[PDB]
Amino acid sequence: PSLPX
Amino acid sequence: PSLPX
Amino acid sequence: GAMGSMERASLIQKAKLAEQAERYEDMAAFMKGAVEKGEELSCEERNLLSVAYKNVVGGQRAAWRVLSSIEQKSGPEVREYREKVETELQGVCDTVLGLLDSHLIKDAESRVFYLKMKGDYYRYLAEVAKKRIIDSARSAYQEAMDISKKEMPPTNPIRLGLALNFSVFHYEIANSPEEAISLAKTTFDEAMADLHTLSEDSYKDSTLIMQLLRDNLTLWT
Amino acid sequence: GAMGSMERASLIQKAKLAEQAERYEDMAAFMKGAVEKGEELSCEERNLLSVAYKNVVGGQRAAWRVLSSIEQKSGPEVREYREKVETELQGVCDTVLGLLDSHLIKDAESRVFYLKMKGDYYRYLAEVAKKRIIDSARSAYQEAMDISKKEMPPTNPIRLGLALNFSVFHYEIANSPEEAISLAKTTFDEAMADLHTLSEDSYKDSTLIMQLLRDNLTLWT
Ligand SMILES: *N1CCC[C@H]1C(c1ccccc1)c1ccccc1
Ligand SMILES: *N1CCC[C@H]1C(c1ccccc1)c1ccccc1
Ligand SMILES: [Ca+2]
Ligand SMILES: [Ca+2]
Ligand SMILES: [Cl-]
Ligand SMILES: [Cl-]
Ligand code: NA
Ligand code: NA
Repeated sequence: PSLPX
Repeated sequence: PSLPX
Repeated sequence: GAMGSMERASLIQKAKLAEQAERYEDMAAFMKGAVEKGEELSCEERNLLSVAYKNVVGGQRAAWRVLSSIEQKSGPEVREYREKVETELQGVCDTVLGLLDSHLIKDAESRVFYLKMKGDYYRYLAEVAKKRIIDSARSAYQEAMDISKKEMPPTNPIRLGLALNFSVFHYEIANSPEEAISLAKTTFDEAMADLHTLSEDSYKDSTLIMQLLRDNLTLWT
Repeated sequence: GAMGSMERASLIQKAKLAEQAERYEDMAAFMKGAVEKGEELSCEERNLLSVAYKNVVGGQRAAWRVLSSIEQKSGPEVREYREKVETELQGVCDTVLGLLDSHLIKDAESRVFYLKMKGDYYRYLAEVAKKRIIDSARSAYQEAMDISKKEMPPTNPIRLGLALNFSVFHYEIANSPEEAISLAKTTFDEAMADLHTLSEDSYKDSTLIMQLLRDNLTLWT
């Protein structure tokens, strides 16, 4: 669940 | 709008 | 061939893994290797070959339509990049048509399946072209129609799918909406008239395609 | 370079067309060519480079996770194809890290931006590895944290995004959920405490990332 884009 | 797959 | 050293069964196995991973380029390469082993494809394997390559060119066609749309609204950058995508798309179509002619086109259903494919990928080449291409698509579609009407029941999904794509050819390519409508209506009407010919192992695909035929008829009228 | 003959401005232009067409491989190649012209990237260009490559490796990571999952459930076919995808993924990460070290890593925000990238792509290599990789990721993340805390406001989206990905590093990679929680909470709490530092030209990204920090805190507790 990291930075989306 | 052709055959999907 | 890049897949020449791999066993046929392992190529089929990896084509299925690539499908699960949505790696359709890899999937297409594995199936090409399987075809190049020189043996006929089963029904399941035919679908894998279709799934693989139709997804590859599908993404290229969608990209081409975007770039073409930008190009019509209008430096040489847009044209150049559109040409780049166009050339790559034509390469995949040439590959598929090469497999069909060299290995696959030679069972009525299988013969119709591959002739339908040939019409599709000539149709995709015609979308970016010419006419030397359209007549090749029509000839493939028409030959596939002749076989299906003689050899396969009116609800058979390969027969139905062929007619749907052939009707789309008439409408979008040939600019012949009248032939597209009559064919789509005849196909649907004859499927309903002999609805009892649905097969226990394919009725879901038949009904799916019958609905898609109706959907297009709704739009075209 | 494959893009050596093309003008920098045309490469940027085509990177934007590729983005519109969802051709992220082409987009990444165009931006690599732009970086190799040797000039600094603007804020807009940095985002294009990030968008391009993160989408490429994203698809490879998703494919790798699928194949790895199949492999754990379990012929050599699954391992072999998983290794194929793994090697390709490592190649893209090596390319990005090569660009960062050779051209981009040398403005506080830009320095943090590229050091964050380095931590991300070392983190992606660690997901498939080792520790010689994790310490490289931590060192990049930590150095980026030091700069952001001294030079950038607590609501700055690059600072916030760095902390979010660094907290994910602590949680998923280092298996240190305590450092991941304290960092994510400190980052969020300090953003709210100085909420007045939101910028007219980036507040949408700040609030987006603040919410993503809260979302992860909700899961981790
Ligand atoms: N995804 C799209 C824009 C860049 C990237 C992140 C990001 C990269 C580097 C530093 C901070 C954030 C992002 C995600 C959402 C909104 C803005 C930026
Ligand atoms: N798309 C997935 C399966 C093959 C392809 C079509 C099709 C190909 C060849 C002949 C007839 C149809 C398709 C689409 C939906 C349901 C079944 C088959
Ligand atoms: Ca009847
Ligand atoms: Ca305050
Ligand atoms: Cl180009
Ligand atoms: Cl493999
Ligand atoms: Na061989
Ligand atoms: Na040059």
